[PDB]
Amino acid sequence: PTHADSLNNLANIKREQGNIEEAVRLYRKALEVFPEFAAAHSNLASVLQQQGKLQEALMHYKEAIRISPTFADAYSNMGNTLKEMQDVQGALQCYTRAIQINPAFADAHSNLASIHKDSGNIPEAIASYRTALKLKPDFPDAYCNLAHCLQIVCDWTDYDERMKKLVSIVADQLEKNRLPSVHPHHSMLYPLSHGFRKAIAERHGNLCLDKINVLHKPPYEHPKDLKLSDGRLRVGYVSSDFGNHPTSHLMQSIPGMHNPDKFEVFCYALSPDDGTNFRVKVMAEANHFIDLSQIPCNGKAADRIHQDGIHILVNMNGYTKGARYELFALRPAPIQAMWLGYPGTSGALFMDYIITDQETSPAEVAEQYSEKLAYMPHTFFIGDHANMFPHLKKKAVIDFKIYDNRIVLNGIDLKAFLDSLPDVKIVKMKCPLNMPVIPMNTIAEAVIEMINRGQIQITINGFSISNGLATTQINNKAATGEEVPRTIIVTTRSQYGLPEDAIVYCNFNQLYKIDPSTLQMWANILKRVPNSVLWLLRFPAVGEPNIQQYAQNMGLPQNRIIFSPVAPKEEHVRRGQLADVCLDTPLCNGHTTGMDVLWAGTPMVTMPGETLASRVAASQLTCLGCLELIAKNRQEYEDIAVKLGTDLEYLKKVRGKVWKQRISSPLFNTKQYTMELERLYLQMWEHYAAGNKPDHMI
Ligand SMILES: CC(=O)N[C@@H]1[C@@H](O)[C@H](O)[C@@H](CO)S[C@@H]1OP(=O)(O)OP(=O)(O)OC[C@H]1O[C@@H](n2ccc(=O)[nH]c2=O)[C@H](O)[C@@H]1O
Repeated sequence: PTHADSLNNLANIKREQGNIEEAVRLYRKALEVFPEFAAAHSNLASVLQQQGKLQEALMHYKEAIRISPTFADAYSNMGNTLKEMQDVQGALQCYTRAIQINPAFADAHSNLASIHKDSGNIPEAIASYRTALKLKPDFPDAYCNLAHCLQIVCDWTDYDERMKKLVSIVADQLEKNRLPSVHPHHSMLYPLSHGFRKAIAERHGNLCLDKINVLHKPPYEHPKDLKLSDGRLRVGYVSSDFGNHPTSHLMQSIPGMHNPDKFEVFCYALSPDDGTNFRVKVMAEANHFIDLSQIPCNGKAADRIHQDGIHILVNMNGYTKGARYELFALRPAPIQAMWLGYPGTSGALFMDYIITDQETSPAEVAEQYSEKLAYMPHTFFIGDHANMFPHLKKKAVIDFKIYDNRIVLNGIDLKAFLDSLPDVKIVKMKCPLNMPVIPMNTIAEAVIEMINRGQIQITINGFSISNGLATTQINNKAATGEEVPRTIIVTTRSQYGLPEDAIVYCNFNQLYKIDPSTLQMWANILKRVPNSVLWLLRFPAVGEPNIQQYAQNMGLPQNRIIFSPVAPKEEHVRRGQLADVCLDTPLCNGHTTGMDVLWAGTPMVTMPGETLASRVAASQLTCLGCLELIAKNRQEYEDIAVKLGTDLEYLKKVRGKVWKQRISSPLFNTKQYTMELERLYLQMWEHYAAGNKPDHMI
């Protein structure tokens, strides 16, 4: 039992050090010496859980509890194991049982909070995180996870203090080689240094290198020419997001546009098949598609990649839901690049390049990243909008009393419907081509009637005319962006309770991207522009009273902020046509959301910051060729925004420019983007065929 205790204690330190294999052997020696050692079973279980041996872990947790039925820590850790196996009901039964045994057990309250948050119950997660912090006031994980909950709902109580405390917690954990409590993915939201953001990511890279050392992989041997591959670069795209995920909504066309004379495309899915057209398309069009979700061991999965012969392995996840950086730590290919999925540095030495651009990541901030900058010539950002929403390439309007954004029609067959109608007026557009106007006739009245009654659709002259609010009832695959709508769709400001006679500023991001500064700039803009409203989403809904209160306190009258629900994907893109201007979030820009609003022809005002995440919208707008929409400070952001809301001719000009340039510019041109990505990939390959080290590409 004390032979046993020293084996157990050594093992605990071996684990803390990251010598996971060593820790396992010692816990087993501990149980060899002393079978009924509840703590040794529970500790062996925790390290088996870390290794992904979830059924073996569960078995040792239950042993721990059989030996000691009041071992609340075993139940708490078992609960985390069941949560990783997706058994949320089992996870709750264990957490709640741990809190029933010891109501003062802070870790259990924190684990429970975390499952409330994941379930979309932010108010209970907040309550449980605060219980945890009441029981254990020095609890970085609970404090930082709580700061993230409060961010999500725009709770800004003691914001400046909270911000200082996050920084000092991270400093303190960085000192003492502890895994920081701020997740790499959240680190852009807080006033940390670039070293702190890089340092946070560096340490999640480190923890992958520890997990794979149990496997004992010899360094893989990497092809040094294209002889085995018939003169083709073998490019492997690794993603958890091949399915209905933003990433697929950006890049699903890229695999099948690769030049097969020079490239051979491998898609490695880390997720199982969700049944969506997004997965179907990438499986159909990639030269090779591999479901690594069927190959859970990372050793055998990185093997599966080395025997494909990959030259460039592309990491589209970053520290996200379902990433397997273990695959990239084992370096199964000679060039490993960060692309598109994660808006930050991996902080890992085992990633060579980050595919970015000069506006997103200027050279002066190259040490903000662990990777070498690999510049795309325009933006690194891409969108599949031209393929997913071609019905938004053109629009028509109904003249209710001429506005481009009160009552809007969009459809593949819109030209044929318009031509069925008597007296349609064409307005030549103020672009650097034309907008059909339907006058207020019997036809026009029938459409507005269908909107007012909440009616799903009508028929005019044989054409299907759909209510834009009812797309999931007419064609659920059109609502998700999986199919192109086959009816003419009607979109109106009345459907969203927006004013027919005022400027609509929009921002369709999750609310966490808003901070006190940003909402103060927005309130400033609304006060300068009487009439005007700010159009936000219930993302989530429990964020709305906070926003509305802090805006009431900034002297902004009631009824100047209008909230809409989160919509299906194509409604969200289509309904951006109803806004005048999009006010981008400077803390963390719209990324996918920025592409969505530009596709609708809606100008976006942005203020690029330090972080990659704060500069993506300014990169999109530079590629689009709209430099007048990029602000160098907050006064300029407000002045640009107020000008677009008052100078109506300037508004018409700027909108006309976005409308034309979404087609003319490279921003939405997936073929051009794939060709530039191919040039940049052959540069990466040359530089290493000639046996040089990764370096900056400009
Ligand atoms: C910080 C951050 O996560 N940045 C990421 C990028 O850097 C990555 O490159 C992107 C993919 O790899 S994801 C991401 O881009 P973001 O702008 O942050 O969007 P986010 O991740 O919150 O998703 C909102 C979605 O809801 C859809 N959306 C939105 C509103 C609505 O009503 N309906 C709807 O379908 C939108 O169309 C979106 O598809």
